[PDB]
Amino acid sequence: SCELPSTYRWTSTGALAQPRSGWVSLKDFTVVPYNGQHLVYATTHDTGTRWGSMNFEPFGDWSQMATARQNAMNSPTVAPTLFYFAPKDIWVLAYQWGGSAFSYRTSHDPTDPNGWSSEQVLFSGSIADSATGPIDQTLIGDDTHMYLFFAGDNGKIYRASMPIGDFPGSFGSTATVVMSDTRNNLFEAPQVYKLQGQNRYLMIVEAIGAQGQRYFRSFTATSLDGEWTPQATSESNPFAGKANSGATWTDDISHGELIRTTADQTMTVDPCNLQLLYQGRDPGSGGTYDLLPYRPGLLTLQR
Ligand SMILES: O[C@@H]1[C@@H](O)[C@H](O[C@@H]2CO[C@@H](O[C@@H]3CO[C@@H](O[C@@H]4CO[C@@H](O)[C@H](O)[C@H]4O)[C@H](O)[C@H]3O)[C@H](O)[C@H]2O)OC[C@H]1O
Ligand SMILES: [Ca+2]
Ligand SMILES: [K+]
Repeated sequence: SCELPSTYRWTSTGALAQPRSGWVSLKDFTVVPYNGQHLVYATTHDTGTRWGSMNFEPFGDWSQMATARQNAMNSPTVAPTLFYFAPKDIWVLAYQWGGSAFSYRTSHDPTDPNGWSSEQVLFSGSIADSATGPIDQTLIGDDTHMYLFFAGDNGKIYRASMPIGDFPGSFGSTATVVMSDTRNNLFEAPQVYKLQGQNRYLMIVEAIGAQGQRYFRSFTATSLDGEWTPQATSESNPFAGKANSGATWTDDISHGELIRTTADQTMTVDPCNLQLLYQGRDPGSGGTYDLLPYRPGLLTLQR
């Protein structure tokens, strides 16, 4: 195995796909391996006010993301988390802005954008001092428990848990704060992973830098119910950001996901081959947040 570096150095692609006509952005990627291909769901925004979601047809290599058919979902699953819940042999798509704080649906065929079950409650809690409410869930399981982590655009990261045999189901209405900082330092888009070959878990969180540029900070833990330790936690020393991305097509390195070695709920990633599918936007872009022209990019860690 390969230890996480204390200084990350990446190289980047440019934008890997453009939104199909009618959408201004592709955002908040979730991605699994599927039958030897990449299966990606994403948030969309249209040219008016509508948040939506989509998947890409499975594609074999990252050059094929640009040509993969983009399939709209009839019922949106904004800021989605996709995984295979192996203990009950069912796929799960979790998301926000349905009927409760967080929702999920299930399927046996995650390539079908419109093949998901009816909406179920994932979380029904509220949080304090948040303009948005709970946002950007991520889920991960260990041997005995499933965990829900989320943010609130408020400087806090929250955790709920349930015995793994009780999942899929609702985590209830309460959560535990596991980290807090100034609003901009722990802002949104948390993602939690288990590192292959190591007794260690990795959390990355999106932050807002001094001039508004998005970047990620990282933290580690040795158990998912334990405490989190800063691993790379500033704009000049980030997990991934303009300081170290190798990207100039974007300054932002924002809401996305690490490439995983498995689709299942363990969220396992290979520390020897870390890659981040992120959302970025042209540095000249501006105006109202919801219309910003985000697109996917991929970072590959140098070792
Ligand atoms: O009922 C649902 C609505 O609540 C939901 O509203 C969206 C809620 O999320 C909003 O996106 C948040 C908003 O702002 C971004 O952060 C700002 C970035 O610029 C900074 O200068 C500023 O300080 C920050 O606050 C944050 O990144 C983003 O996640 C979105 O604007 C609302 O449209 O819409 C769906 C309904 O079903
Ligand atoms: Ca996410
Ligand atoms: K967002």
